[PDB]
Parts: sequence; structure tokens; C-alpha cells
Amino acid sequence: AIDFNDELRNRREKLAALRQQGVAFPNDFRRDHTSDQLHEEFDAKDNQELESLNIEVSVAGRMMTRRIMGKASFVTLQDVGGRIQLYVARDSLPEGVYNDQFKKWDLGDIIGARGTLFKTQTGELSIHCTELRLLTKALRPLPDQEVRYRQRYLDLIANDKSRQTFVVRSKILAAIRQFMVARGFMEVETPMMQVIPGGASARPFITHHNALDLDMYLRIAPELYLKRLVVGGFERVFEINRNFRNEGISVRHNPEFTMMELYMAYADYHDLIELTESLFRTLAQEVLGTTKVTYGEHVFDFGKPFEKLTMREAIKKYRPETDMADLDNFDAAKALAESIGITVEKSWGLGRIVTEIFDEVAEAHLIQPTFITEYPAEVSPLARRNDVNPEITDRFEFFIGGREIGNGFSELNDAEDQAERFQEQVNAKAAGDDEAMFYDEDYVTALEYGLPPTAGLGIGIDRMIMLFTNSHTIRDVILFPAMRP
Amino acid sequence: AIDFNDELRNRREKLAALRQQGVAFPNDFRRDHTSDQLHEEFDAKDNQELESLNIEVSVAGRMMTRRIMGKASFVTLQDVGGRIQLYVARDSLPEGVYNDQFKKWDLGDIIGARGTLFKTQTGELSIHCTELRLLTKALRPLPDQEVRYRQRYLDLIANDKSRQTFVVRSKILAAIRQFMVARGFMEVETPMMQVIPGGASARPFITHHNALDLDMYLRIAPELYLKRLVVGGFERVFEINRNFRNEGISVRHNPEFTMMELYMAYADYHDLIELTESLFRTLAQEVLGTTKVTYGEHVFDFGKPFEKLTMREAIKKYRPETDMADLDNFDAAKALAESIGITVEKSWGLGRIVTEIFDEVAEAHLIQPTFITEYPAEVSPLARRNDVNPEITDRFEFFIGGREIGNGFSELNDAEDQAERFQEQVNAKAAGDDEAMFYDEDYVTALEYGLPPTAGLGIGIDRMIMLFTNSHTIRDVILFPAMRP
Ligand SMILES: NCCCC[C@H](N)C(=O)OP(=O)(O)OC[C@H]1O[C@@H](n2cnc3c(N)ncnc32)[C@H](O)[C@@H]1O
Ligand SMILES: NCCCC[C@H](N)C(=O)OP(=O)(O)OC[C@H]1O[C@@H](n2cnc3c(N)ncnc32)[C@H](O)[C@@H]1O
Ligand SMILES: [Mg+2]
Ligand SMILES: [Mg+2]
Ligand SMILES: [Mg+2]
Ligand SMILES: [Mg+2]
Repeated sequence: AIDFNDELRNRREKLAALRQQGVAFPNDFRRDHTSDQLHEEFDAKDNQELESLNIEVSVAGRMMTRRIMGKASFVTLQDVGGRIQLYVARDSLPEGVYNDQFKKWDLGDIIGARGTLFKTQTGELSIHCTELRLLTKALRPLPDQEVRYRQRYLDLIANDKSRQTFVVRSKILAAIRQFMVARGFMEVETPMMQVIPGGASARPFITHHNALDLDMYLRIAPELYLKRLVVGGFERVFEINRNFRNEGISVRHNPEFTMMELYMAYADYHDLIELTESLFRTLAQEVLGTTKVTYGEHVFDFGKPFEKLTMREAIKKYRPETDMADLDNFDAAKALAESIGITVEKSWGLGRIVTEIFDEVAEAHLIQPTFITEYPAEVSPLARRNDVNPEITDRFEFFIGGREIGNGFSELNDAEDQAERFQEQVNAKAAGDDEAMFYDEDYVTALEYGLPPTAGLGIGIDRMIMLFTNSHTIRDVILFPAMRP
Repeated sequence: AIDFNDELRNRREKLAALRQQGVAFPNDFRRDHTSDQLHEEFDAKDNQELESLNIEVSVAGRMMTRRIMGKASFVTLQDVGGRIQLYVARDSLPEGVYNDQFKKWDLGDIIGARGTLFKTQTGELSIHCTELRLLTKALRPLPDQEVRYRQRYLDLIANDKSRQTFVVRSKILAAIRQFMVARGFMEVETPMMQVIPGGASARPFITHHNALDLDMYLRIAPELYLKRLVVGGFERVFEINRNFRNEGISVRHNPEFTMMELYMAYADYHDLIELTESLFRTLAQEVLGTTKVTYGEHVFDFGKPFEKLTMREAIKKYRPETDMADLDNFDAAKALAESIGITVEKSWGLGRIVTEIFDEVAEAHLIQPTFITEYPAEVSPLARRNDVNPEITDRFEFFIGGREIGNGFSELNDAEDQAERFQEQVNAKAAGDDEAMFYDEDYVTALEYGLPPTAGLGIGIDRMIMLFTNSHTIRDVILFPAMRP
């Protein structure tokens, strides 16, 4: 109870003393190795080899553990690469350092050491220090379960599993880029501030540009800009960045999240299906070392094709007692939708009701990688219309672990059609749909100049990261998740 | 005048006819080569070689030019890789395609072709088409000078110099990542929505999260979060992404811009100076093929060290008649500052006035790569204090072409100091400074756990891109610059 305040007081007092000696917070010590480097290169060498090699190195990091055994101590130093042992002895360090300094430091203190590599009796790689310094005094001792999110640095200091998750996140993003670039895609940066937000259906965040006394929105999706670039000739473009949606936080939703949108001209959604499957197989193989990924109580084989069902097949499969004819009648569908708990809004049409039914009925059940095709036109204002059935579009979404991971389709490059669909979206917003799209005249204009047949795909990067790190909340894969005040 | 409307009407009529024949906008044609690929691989081969090689390829792109010479025509097809010639002959294509289709198409129309490679009499690489299709009908004919920005797709279709600039932008970003990763830096993604914006001095954009009924700000800088990660153990982190500042548009300012922030523990600003110099030399060499870069009427030698001056030396050098003692007296400095047109705000202190003087006096003159050191503490709330002179911090900024390209310093890891500086910033905001920082208690807390000595650097990526593409307005290096309504 009070022992914590004694720790705080003790640290402030030790700092006070440092301040009296000179500059309390230096910036002079330089290391030449991180723990991981030392282990990779020297773990396989026995004390004999290391003795003759007589290799001196310099490291720096947090003092995680310290066992003072008189004239000698053993310390665990933790740096960006992991942990390495330090052998701190009174007679190995400059006169007085051991007793007048080292013993006065505290766990959590950032220290720097220079010494010779050797292996302990236990066979561990250790550094027999010849120099040791206190670089940063930690004023607080080393660390609900929401603390991990409110103070992610504490979580990173304490849990190696958490660190590994974020390190893997970086590996995945770098691997996606390498994968995309390998396919001739060029990464671009489109606006995140837009006067007319679009490219998706979501409530946007609105802000105001004082200089132009202009109200603007954080983008909910870069889609409309990326397709403008395809019209401009950048036929293989992709963007991996934030998108913002003024919607509530959840185990799969963060107000700001990372999405990858990619567009390749002269391709349709089938090409995107192949790309998605190869992307996941590549990432699993590349990042995890295997195509079979364990997630919760499941195992996803990214080495086998994703399952593929039309939206209706998924509805029928997960609610077998459904009279499929009900999805063809607005009243029947509205009734069905309502019977299962969906509040049917005045603005919704049959296509929207059917999609909502699909959401309620099947989504949570798509545990194994699944592609859901034949999305109704009503809910796909930017998707190419299907040649045989105008009421649906050449669009799909894919799910893994019961969550939507991506959304892709053959793009709508029919300007007149696009204009009309934007009008419907405007009507819908007038009819109450707060997520309906804004009319984007310049976008239509761009299509009038000619957009090559194209296939676009958006993938929720955070959700994707969850599947590769066995995380069951988006909060575990975003360094600083949105937290409630 | 009316000729444009005749073009529009003609295109709509041709489309109408396509609609009558079936699906006007297909998505079926697939290419296997882009123009650049064909040129790289076959430009060096004469018609003899190509004849015997009898290589068939498929391309797709915009019909830029068409010369109908009776039973044969010559077309310039432009795709993501550039341009390639098409030899379109009546008897080389399926019956009727040439006359009933090809001749009816219009420049700007997206077409696809499949044919054998050969070289024209002029020695140009061309494709003797055997199949040719209209993929997308262009309803508008091929394209103030602000149009390039309002309809960047038109600019990209029309000007290859503009395309090359953006292609180079992508190359530069990819090269920065490769450079950073080569140095063990890990790329992270920190929030772009923050309840307490910080890390810089700027008027932020504010928005509202309905779900949490919480007012939030678009980040002006990720600095405070990146340093939290360093405390957490990610000792070499960097982020390259948007930052938003509610400030006016300029030839060097966009409300949203790309900045790279990097932090490496156990390093000081001198280490950042080396990193910056190597980064520019590497990028020039790597991306431009030479370390000497032509920019406007100048040539920057990124193969030679940047010039380095303290802020005062730059002031003295560019306003030689300045009595340097004036910078040591608030009243004298205020007078000096005002005498040169700077409106000195009530909140400003000596350090701020001196910095403003430097800005007015020297900034525009730093044409050749220059590092400006010794920034006053008052204007550097997050920078490590200098050991000898507490009134200045171990901070620098670097300029090229008379514009600030980067800002870096040894980081302030003295929690108590940081808290006090935040208080001063709060006082300043209370005294009228609309750009002063907010107090960030959690940030201070993070520092209390111990931030290793660190050196951080922020570089304006867009401004950097300008120097490598001879662009003289930021508007030329951002695909969709903020435009006035
Ligand atoms: N032209 C083809 C379509 C391209 C993508 C489309 N413009 C688009 O925006 O498509 P959406 O489906 O809107 O979103 C894409 C994916 O983003 C994830 N996602 C969406 N909201 C999210 C949130 N709040 N938190 C975390 N992740 C979230 C999902 O994986 C989604 O599939
Ligand atoms: N701890 C070390 C400091 C790290 C960087 C610091 N947090 C930072 O934010 O530092 P600033 O200096 O605020 O901005 C960095 C660079 O951004 C560019 N810039 C700033 N505003 C811009 C605008 N409106 N348009 C385009 N570019 C702009 C500049 O190159 C600047 O140097
Ligand atoms: Mg959603
Ligand atoms: Mg969706
Ligand atoms: Mg500025
Ligand atoms: Mg600055």
C-alpha cells in the first residue's frame, strides 16, 4: 500500500542527488549491439570460444532484474531486441561505480554497459561489464485490464507477447508492401481530409478549416481518389493508411483504423479473389513460417482456397428454415428481417434488407476464410453491375474468424450509372440514412473521362493482423486503441 | 466553342449505341504487358529479330492518338508504363472490327489490343494488332492552371512530367523505408485522432466523436506517442504519415501533409545530423542516380556535408548590421523584431522573439542544405536542454531551397522538466498563444517510467519530394492538394 509511495519518494530522492552531481539526464552513452544480435551471433558458442574471442560489446536498456550477491551481481537488461545478462562485479568496474552507483540504481532504470561476452555456468550468454552507467532514472517502479491500452508503454515493457504482436504487425505491413510492389502496384497518398467524403457508407468525423472557413470530413475511405488516379493512368495503385468513421468502439472497431485499398485496371473481382488468397498464403508463410494459422480454437489453412458462397447461400446455410422466396419480396424480407431482430429503416430497400439479414444470420459463422459474393446493387453504389442480374453487383467480401476482413469488386466505370446511384444515395440520406453517400460530381466527371475496367479491394489491416497474432480484440493489435474517457 | 459540345454529344451517342448492342462497359479483356515492359525488353531488337521471335502480347490503355490512313491506322496507346504504338489494319483484325468499331472510337477511349511485336520503318516498337477492343468509352475528350490540381487525373493523363514526379514520390518513400529499416528502425502507426494534441506547435483541426460524445483533434504530430513507444522498448521507431494543421495553404503548406518522425534511443542530435545527410545522399544517389541535384537555378550537392550554423550565426550572417547584444535583451529584441516587421505577441519571450527574428532574417536564404542549431528552450518544449547553456536546447532544423525540411533534437527525458515546460506552454496559451501545447499528464507519466536518452527527427516528406523533383510548390508533389472552394 504505502510501499509504492516509498518507492516513488526513494526514486525522487535518488534523482535529487543526481541533480546535485551534475547533469542528471545525460545523452552520451552509445551501444553497438542489441540483445537479439548478441544471441543470434553468440548463443551457439561455449565459454571456451567466447573466452578466446574476447569480444567486447556495448548495450543499453532497462534494468529488469538485479540480484546483488555481495561483490558481484547479476542483471537482466532488456532492450529493443529482448534480454541479455550482465555480470556486474565491484572489481571489474571503475573504483566506486559498483558501490556508489550501481547498488543505488533501481529496477526500471535505463542503464548502459560495456563488457566482454562469456557464458554463465547455466550456459547463458552474459556480458562481464567493465563499464556500467545509469542513463535514465526511472521515477516509477516497473509495472482493470484496460491499463494495457491506457498505458501501452507499460504493457510493452511488461509483456513480451504484446511486443511480439506489434513487431509482427510491422512485419505484416512490410510484407504486404513487398507483396503489392512485387505485383507492380504503386503506393500513393490521397487526402484524409475531404470536402465530400465517400468510398464507403459510414458516419464521418467532421471538422473545420479556419483558413478557408470550410467544413471538412476525415475520410471514411480513399476509394474515390484512388479510382481518379486509375483514370489518370496509375493503373495499379494501393494505399495503406488510416480511415476514420464516427462510429462506436468495439472488439473489431476503432474510430480510426488502417485499411489497404488497391486497384488494378483490366481485372475483375475474380482477380481480387486470387490476390487475396495469395496475399494470405504469402503472409502466413512469410511471417508465421506456415500456412496453417492457429486462431482461438481454430486453425485456418491459408494454403487451401477460401470457401465461397453467394450471400443467399450463406443465409440459407445458416438459417436453413428460411423460405428463400422471402428475399425476393420486400414485405416478406422486411418481416423476415424484423423477425430476427433487425430494425428495418424507412430508407432500406429489398437489397439492403437482404444484406442486413445476411449480416445477422451468417456473418458470425464465417469462421474459416470465406468469400461472400453477389452483393445487392443497393448496398454497392460503386460496384460494377452484374451482366446477368442487374440487381446484384460483381462484389464480394471475405470473412475469417466471423469478422469481415475485406471488401472488393469489379469497379463501376459507367459514369451515367454512377451518377444515378449517387442520386439514390442522396435520396436515401434524405430518407434518413445517415451513412448514405454524398453526391460527388467531380468523381462522376472523372469517370466521364474514362476509367478502365478495374477491380478494387479494401482490406482491414488491423483485423487482418488479429488473425496472424491470435488476437481476439482489435484493441490488441493497435498500439493506442481509442479508449473511453 | 460549340465543337466541344459536339464532341460530348457524339460520345454520348456512340455510348447509346454500345448500350443497344449489349453490355456497354465490359470487364473481360486482360493484358500481359505494359508499354515500359515491352520497351525495356524489345527496344534493342531490330525488325529482323522481332520477326523471327514472333512474340504476341496484350496491352490496354488510353487511345492517345490515331491516324487513319485508309485500310491501316497508327495508334499511340498510353498505359501505366508509358506509350506503345499499335498498327491497326482492316485485314489484320476480325471482319468488321476495323470499320464497324475501331474507326468509331475516340481519342481518350480505353482500348485493349493483342498483336505481334515488330519495329516500324522509323524504328519504333509497335504491335501489329490481331485483336482490338473498346474497353471504356470516354465521354469527355482528352484534356487557370489550377485545373491540374482540381482534376489531377487530367494532369496525369496529359503531362508525363507530372506523372514522373509522383512516380518518383513513390520511389522516394519506398527508399526512405528501405533506408530506415536497414538501420533497424521499425515502422509503427500511432493515433491520428487525439484528445490532447501535441508534439508540435500548431492550430489543430478539431472534430467530435459522437459515440463517446468526445471532442477530439487530428494530430499535428505523432511525437508524444512515438516517444511513449521508446519508453515501451521500441527503441528505433519511425512513422511516415499525415499530420494535420489548421493553418492556411501556401507554396510550402498543405493542411494535411506527410511527415516522417523517427526516434533512436542512445543517440543525440549529432547522430540525427549524420542520418539526415546519409538519407539525402542515399536518396539522391538511389533515386536520381547522382548526388548533385538540380533545383531551380541551384544545384545541391548531397555528396557534401550540409552547412551548419547556430541560429545566431545565421541571423548575423544575413542581417550583418545586427547588434547581436540585442538578442540578449528582451526589449532590444522586441524592438529589433518589430523593426523588421515581426508582430511580437504578448505571450512571446526572448527565445521566441529571437527565433522569429531568425525566421524573418535567415530562413529564406538557406538555399544550400543547412543545419541550424541552438534553438531557444522557449520554442522547444520537448527538446533536451543544452548542458552548458540552459536557455537553448540540443535541437536543430535543416533547410534546403530556403524552406524548413526537418526538425530534430536530443529528446527531453527529464519528466520534471517536461512537466514544467508544459506548464509554460499552458501559460502561453492562456496568454494568447493559440499554438502553445496542451498539458499532457500521461506523457509526463510515461517519462517518469523512464525514457532512454533519445534523438528524434521529423522531416516534411512533401517538402523533401520537391527538392528531388524540381517542384517549386508543394502543390506539385501532393496528388490532391487542398484547393480553395
Ligand atoms: N472498390 C472496392 C472497395 C474498396 C474498399 C471500400 N472502399 C471500403 O471502404 O469497404 P469497407 O467495408 O467500408 O471497409 C474496408 C474494411 O475496413 C475494415 N473496417 C471497417 N470499419 C472498421 C473499423 N471501425 N475498425 C476496424 N476496421 C474497420 C473492415 O475489415 C472492412 O472490410
Ligand atoms: N522530437 C523531434 C521533432 C520531431 C518533429 C516535430 N515533432 C515536428 O512536428 O516538427 P515541425 O517543424 O512542426 O514539423 C516537421 C516538418 O513538417 C513540415 N511541415 C510542417 N507544416 C507543414 C505543412 N503545413 N505542409 C507541409 N509540410 C509541413 C516541415 O518540413 C517541418 O520541418
Ligand atoms: Mg461496419
Ligand atoms: Mg462492408
Ligand atoms: Mg510552419
Ligand atoms: Mg518548426
